[PDB]
Amino acid sequence: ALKPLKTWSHLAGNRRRPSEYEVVSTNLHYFTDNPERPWELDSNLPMQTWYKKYCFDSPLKHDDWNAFRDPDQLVYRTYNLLQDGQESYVQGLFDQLNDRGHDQMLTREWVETLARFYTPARYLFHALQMGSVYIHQIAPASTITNCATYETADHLRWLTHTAYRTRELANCYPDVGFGKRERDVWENDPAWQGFRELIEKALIAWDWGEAFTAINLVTKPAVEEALLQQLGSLAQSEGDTLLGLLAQAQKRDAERHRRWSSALVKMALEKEGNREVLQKWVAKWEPLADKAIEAYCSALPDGENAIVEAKSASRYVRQMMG
Amino acid sequence: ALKPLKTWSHLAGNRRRPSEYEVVSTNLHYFTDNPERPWELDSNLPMQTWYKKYCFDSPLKHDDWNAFRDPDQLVYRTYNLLQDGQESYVQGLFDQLNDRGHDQMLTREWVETLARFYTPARYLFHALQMGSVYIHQIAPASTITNCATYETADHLRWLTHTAYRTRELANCYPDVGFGKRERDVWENDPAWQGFRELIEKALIAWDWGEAFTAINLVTKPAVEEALLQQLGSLAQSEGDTLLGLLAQAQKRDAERHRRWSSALVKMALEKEGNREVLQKWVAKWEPLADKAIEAYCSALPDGENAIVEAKSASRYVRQMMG
Amino acid sequence: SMLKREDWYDLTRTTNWTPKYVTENELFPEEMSGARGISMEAWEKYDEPYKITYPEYVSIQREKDSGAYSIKAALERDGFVDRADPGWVSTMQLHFGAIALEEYAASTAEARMARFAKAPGNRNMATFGMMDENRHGQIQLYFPYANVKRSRKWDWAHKAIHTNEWAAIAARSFFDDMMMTRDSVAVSIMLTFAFETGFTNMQFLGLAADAAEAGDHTFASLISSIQTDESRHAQQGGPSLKILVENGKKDEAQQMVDVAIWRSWKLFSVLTGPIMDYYTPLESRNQSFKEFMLEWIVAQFERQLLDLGLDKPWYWDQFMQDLDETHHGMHLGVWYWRPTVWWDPAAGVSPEEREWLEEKYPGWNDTWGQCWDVITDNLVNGKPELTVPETLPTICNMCNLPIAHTPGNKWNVKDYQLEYEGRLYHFGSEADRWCFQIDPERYKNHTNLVDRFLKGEIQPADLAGALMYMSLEPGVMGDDAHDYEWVKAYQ
Amino acid sequence: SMLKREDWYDLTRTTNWTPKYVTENELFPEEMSGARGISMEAWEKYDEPYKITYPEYVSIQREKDSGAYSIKAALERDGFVDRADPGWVSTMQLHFGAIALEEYAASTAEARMARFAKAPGNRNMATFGMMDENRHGQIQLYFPYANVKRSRKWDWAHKAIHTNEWAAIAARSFFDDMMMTRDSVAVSIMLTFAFETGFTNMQFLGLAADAAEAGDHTFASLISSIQTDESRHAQQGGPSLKILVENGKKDEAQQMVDVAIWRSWKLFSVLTGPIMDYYTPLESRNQSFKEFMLEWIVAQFERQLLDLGLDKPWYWDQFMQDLDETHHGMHLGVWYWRPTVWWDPAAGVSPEEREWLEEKYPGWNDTWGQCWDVITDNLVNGKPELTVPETLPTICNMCNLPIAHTPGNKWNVKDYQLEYEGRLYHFGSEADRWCFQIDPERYKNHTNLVDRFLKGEIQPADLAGALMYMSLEPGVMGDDAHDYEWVKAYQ
Amino acid sequence: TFPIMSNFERDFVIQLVPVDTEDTMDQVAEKCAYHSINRRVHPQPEKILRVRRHEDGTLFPRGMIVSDAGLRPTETLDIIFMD
Amino acid sequence: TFPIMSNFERDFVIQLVPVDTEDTMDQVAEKCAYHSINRRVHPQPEKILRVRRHEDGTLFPRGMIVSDAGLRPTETLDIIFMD
Ligand SMILES: [Fe+3]
Ligand SMILES: [Fe+3]
Ligand SMILES: [Fe+3]
Ligand SMILES: [Fe+3]
Repeated sequence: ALKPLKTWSHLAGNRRRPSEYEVVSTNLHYFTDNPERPWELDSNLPMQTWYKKYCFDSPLKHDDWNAFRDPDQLVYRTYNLLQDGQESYVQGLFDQLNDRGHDQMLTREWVETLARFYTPARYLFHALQMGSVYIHQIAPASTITNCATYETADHLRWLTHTAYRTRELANCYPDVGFGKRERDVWENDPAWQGFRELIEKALIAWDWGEAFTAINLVTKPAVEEALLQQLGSLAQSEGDTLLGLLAQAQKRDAERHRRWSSALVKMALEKEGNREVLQKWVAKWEPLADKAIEAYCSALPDGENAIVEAKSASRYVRQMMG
Repeated sequence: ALKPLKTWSHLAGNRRRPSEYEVVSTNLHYFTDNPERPWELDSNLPMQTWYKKYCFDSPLKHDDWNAFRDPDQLVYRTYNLLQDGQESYVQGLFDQLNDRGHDQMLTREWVETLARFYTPARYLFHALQMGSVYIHQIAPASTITNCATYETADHLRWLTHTAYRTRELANCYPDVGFGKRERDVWENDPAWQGFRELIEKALIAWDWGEAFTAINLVTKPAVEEALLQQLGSLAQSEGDTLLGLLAQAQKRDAERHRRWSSALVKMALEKEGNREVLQKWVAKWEPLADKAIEAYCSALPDGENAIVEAKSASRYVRQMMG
Repeated sequence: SMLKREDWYDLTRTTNWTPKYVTENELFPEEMSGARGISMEAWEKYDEPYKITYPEYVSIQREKDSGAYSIKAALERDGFVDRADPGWVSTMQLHFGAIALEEYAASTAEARMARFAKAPGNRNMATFGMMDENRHGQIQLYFPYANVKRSRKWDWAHKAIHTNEWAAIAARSFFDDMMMTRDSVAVSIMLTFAFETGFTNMQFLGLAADAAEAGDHTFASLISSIQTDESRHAQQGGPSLKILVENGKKDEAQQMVDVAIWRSWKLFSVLTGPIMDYYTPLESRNQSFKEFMLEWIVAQFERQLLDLGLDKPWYWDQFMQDLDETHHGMHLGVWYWRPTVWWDPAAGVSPEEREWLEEKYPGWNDTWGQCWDVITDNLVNGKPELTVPETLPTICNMCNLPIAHTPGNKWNVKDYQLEYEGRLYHFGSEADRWCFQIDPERYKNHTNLVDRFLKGEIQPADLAGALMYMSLEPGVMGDDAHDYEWVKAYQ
Repeated sequence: SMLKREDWYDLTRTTNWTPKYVTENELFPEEMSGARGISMEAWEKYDEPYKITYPEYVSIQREKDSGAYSIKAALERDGFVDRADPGWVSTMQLHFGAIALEEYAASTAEARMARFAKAPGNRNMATFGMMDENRHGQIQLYFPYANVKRSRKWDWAHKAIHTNEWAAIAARSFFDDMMMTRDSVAVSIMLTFAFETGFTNMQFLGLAADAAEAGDHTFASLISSIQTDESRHAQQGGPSLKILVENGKKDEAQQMVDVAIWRSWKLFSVLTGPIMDYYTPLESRNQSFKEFMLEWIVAQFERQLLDLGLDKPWYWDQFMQDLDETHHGMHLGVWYWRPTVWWDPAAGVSPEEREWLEEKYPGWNDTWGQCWDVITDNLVNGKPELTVPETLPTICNMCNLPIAHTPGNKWNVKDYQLEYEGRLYHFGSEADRWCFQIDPERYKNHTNLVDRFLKGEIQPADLAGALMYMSLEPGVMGDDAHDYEWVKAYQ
Repeated sequence: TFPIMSNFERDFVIQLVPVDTEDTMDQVAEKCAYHSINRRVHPQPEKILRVRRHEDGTLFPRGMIVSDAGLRPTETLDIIFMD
Repeated sequence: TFPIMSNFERDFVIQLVPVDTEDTMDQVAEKCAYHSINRRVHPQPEKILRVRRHEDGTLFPRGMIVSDAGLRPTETLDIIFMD
């Protein structure tokens, strides 16, 4: 008879006793058990073909993607603990700054900058939410999928902050069109057309490794540097302490996403040929990210400097990954 | 045989089913069962005399002080839920503003104002902690005692914020004497002598009703208006966004203390003669509170206006209670 | 001050825009989105009845796990599992093996809708659904993990869906068809409306009650916590169905609901039916599986369908009839083929249980009871070897379950065979065959365990070879839960 | 970034200053502060070993209550209390009645130190202590409240300490002397060092284990949660004692520790001893009360005292001896006078229990067993009326407990009487009388229940009048826990 | 060697039963009976086991051999008690 | 009417027993016995119950009356088996 083990059979012989993270996160996708027929149905269905083409046939290769480990080791339980603390902070800021009358003290000129450069970000953050939830469903290992799960939740969190503040702004300045105008700004304003082109194209990159590169390695650092870093700094200097703080709070999530993205690239570099595969995708997407930063930041106050700093900070993210 | 009840015998016949607040808070002091011998020992011990003189013989009178109910209905469980949310907020501010480099951006002149007018408040807040924990132990009803319990914890919370920030300031500006000089400032600076005289005298007012009036009705609104309201406003205008926010966060506790203080005065006014008893104590203590506000606020920037506003805001607290 | 949710909630789902740099069909590929020629504008009519925002979510769900993990830690050294009724132990082993990794795969099915639904309210609710199934897959691993040192059968909480054991294949067959290989709108209908709203929402209420009744407060607290998450995401198919019906697609919608409810029923008849009528100790049986189905499932379906403008599936009357039969067959099949599962099936045919069965199902003793008579005589007469099989049952090519039905004095076992492109397929019911015929390219070249055996894929091609192919070895292979203790009543 | 606690912690207790507008003796009255001529500067040497700051406190304690209240809510409908061993039910009823309002009064004893201690680290730790006892008093009301509809005896969780029932008087006598009527420094020593560190910290560990063993996971989770709070505040007397010893006050310190440990012991001998040796079912008895005392209490005391530079109390050897005796008397007294308590005492003298008692206490059957022999014969022979009393026992004027000791073949019951200012006092031990003589003005004019009876204060002056004076009526008056089921073993 | 599916009278389940292309219907019923009679179905020795094609109800004579029956691999056959 | 405390031989507890100032020691022992013999102590009819002052061990003669014993109210008395 088979004797009881101390841990799951797939973790037996790990020396050190498995963490909660390993116990609940590892080796959970079963579609990868049978690469010739991922799903338990006829092998020629559109979804079987989708997964063979975009998961199994990706040029980004590893023989054991299940070995991947999130450096933050997030699980659902620890995600909600962490983010309930961070939301107590943000929701306190919202509550106490409204108290306060913070929005009433912003200048007319800044209020107009918010309508153009801040509130339309509900589209861009939702497009990131969609981007990362696509990575979720096509990644080849449950531990890679879970990083994308919690990142998706974060992008929804950013959308939600932006939705809330947009209402608070509309209440304070009902003549500006906060809440009503953002779609037309996102669709028609030159400042947003670099980003919108970038994210619309990135959203149809179906190969899991390309999706990861386009969204996490290229688009996100450009979005985060333009919209959190440069706009947040500008907010602070313009008297908008709420947005200055909000953007820094959101950047903590962005730093987390970069940490797992960096761990994954690290793992990919264990195999010959992967760096070149990643550098080629970076070289395809990088020029659209430039266009994005250029169009958005050039339109801000002290625009040219914003462009230069957004560009090197985002390139630096990839540089530090090799 | 005595049949089982739906609630505690002392609450039986309340129409509506008792709240958790009523179940765990009411009618818990047993020293009041035998006013001639409060404690289960010889009736002439110093503590028996202390309680007969300072609880039982107080001129502030009611036939059922156990009927008192905290308007916020706090119990230990709901206190810790509430304050863990508020501390997630304050601790986030501390964490994110340090990140940030907030303290590095304050002017030399403001830094000196902090050393004089902010950090020595660790003494004053601890003196309030002592004040309210004395009310705890001499109040005649457990529901009055519990309001003083949670208020004591709040004053400890304010001391703790001040201790933390004092260290952070000393780290940023090691030549100022943050952490080292506050005792000499509290003991010797004219700006603090109104407050120190007020609180040292108030700390020896042993009658429960006088202690309540001196600490909660007179001293606290003066402390809160000088140190949270006027200094916090000044902080904000001087670039110190942390202290501006910290003081507003602390004021939320102060507003809670005023809410239960107001409920208690309300209850006291049900009995003839109590208003006059309370107005006489207010008239004894009010001039020392004036001296306090005068000495502290006159020494601040735009000092004379601070005095006028601190004075009417604190008087207004008592006015709205009748 | 804070705004009221209702004042800003809509801005969270004002997220559709008109693509320019790519086309709409490129951004939302029809095989993934299933928008069915209904415009982006008409999908925006989607309005979920239960609303939740991120801050509320993380706060409520933090408290849920604080509670459930607290209960678990408090009760852990008590070792209840070691003194639990062995039919209860087997119920848990079955539950965890069948469900833990399918809960986790459901987060991918939610991710499908989150990316590909044209209804922005659906994309956000699916992001919360994706989170919820993440929770469910994780907590339903963390909980059984406590027991790994008690028995290798607890390893199957993780291992099962990675095997070719026949119940695992039957579970992947169901989930892969309902939720993993369908477009976003079909997933909203087949998974969230038909399966989650339709079956598991009430099933989990029942299961938590059974757990508490068994004295298992850890598992009762687990299941009851998971259950409170269900409606937040199970609500997503109702709105999709409304849009299909209001636009020109009521027949498409009817057909998806018909397929999904039938396949759900088949899974339920093997995973839940036997548990209620045979594994749960007699004195703990609140109602029969048939009674549970009529009170808590079937009526609710008719109500939902009526309100949506849909019809009762064509097979409804037959389905009602099968409540007297199907699960008795799935039980007898699982007990008879017990070494082929990873839990110990409870026979559940003592005199006392048999009179309970007779009341709940008049006719039982003279149909089902006949086979059980023979089995009981062999065990009484020292021929246990005739109570385990020496062949494979015929497996349905739709649901991947044995074709079984009323035996004994009202014998009514039928095979709804189909010859299609030169292959002969077998089906356990008229509805099963129909699910195939309405979409044969979805199932055509799939092979069940029997098909594989006959094709040469299981080697050695014998029963022992079949067990190894299914990853089963002594220590996990099932046997009678009560170690034949019930035989002593018959001598 | 955040600082490390250690970098700023001291500033939280840098809070002493030199008063100017009032004098130091006015601000810290000696009857309240107990600084004993030791300077403010020397009290500032006080350094608590376990440190905690407000933010940590609220966060950890929020999680504690989330857990404990979660366990309670999960297990509530299970109604365990209705099928619990009735000695277990009685253990809980006794626990709650004796302790809930004394926990709450302990927050006042903590408030005493918070206001009046000259050591600033003591004032802050006492503010956290004041909070902790607030929790304890509240949660130990919320929990039994669940049961009020089961029996009026559960009302006594709130009512008991408001009555003149003799065990209530004995509890207030103890708590009022140790913690409510002493200066801050004496409270730190008598309450936190001698009683909390010395007894309840380990008692609660034991009690939570017993609860779990009884199948009561709600009460096990309650008690185990409360227990984790204890050391945060129980630590406060150790530092006070160090300062008294290092300054000129070792004898004062020794005398407070001697009184406090003796009074604690007496309370423990009636509230805990009988529970372990007689109410807990035999097969659940891990060790004897004497064994528990030697392993977990007595050794730890000697260790603490040695490390502090103090001596074993003068009565230590006698105390060791009394571990064989005192609680057997308190049990027999409580069972014999059972209508005078609000729980049902468990006799605990079956043949099987009596052989357990004989092993744990050689000599039991021929001393204690003698009285129990007579009782058992009367119950066997239909004379139950001779198993309840028709008079009051003599009550000790220190501990307010019956004067009782070894009966039967080694009869050794003694009264350590004292005539003082024209009144004759009675004492159950040499130590009890000594606690009186070292401080007679603290106890002189107190009257125990017997004193009151004899003075005319209990009217009608008969047993029925005494019951009414004690607020006891049928429905709460105690009787045998197992309804004399154990008598059937003797016929 | 030829796979059929046996639907045995009074049993509850259809089962896979390999038969030989040279078997008579009588020898097929024997092979089937092995997996049902005394398992789950009581003997009926007053009766003769017959073979009919499940799909259309066609009765095969006792002596007819599998080779001549026109069966599809895996065809379902009822095995019924007759006289 | 006079309160004493009875410490009865072989009992485990001292008890309050009202006696009369006119009682003999014999009648005091009777009054005490009522609360101990057949309660908790077995009879000893080969023996005579005597009264001694607990504090100093002074034996009172059987016929001596309470009035003459020089007792403090509530005095503890041992009630012992003798011959
Ligand atoms: Fe789920
Ligand atoms: Fe679900
Ligand atoms: Fe406590
Ligand atoms: Fe304590």
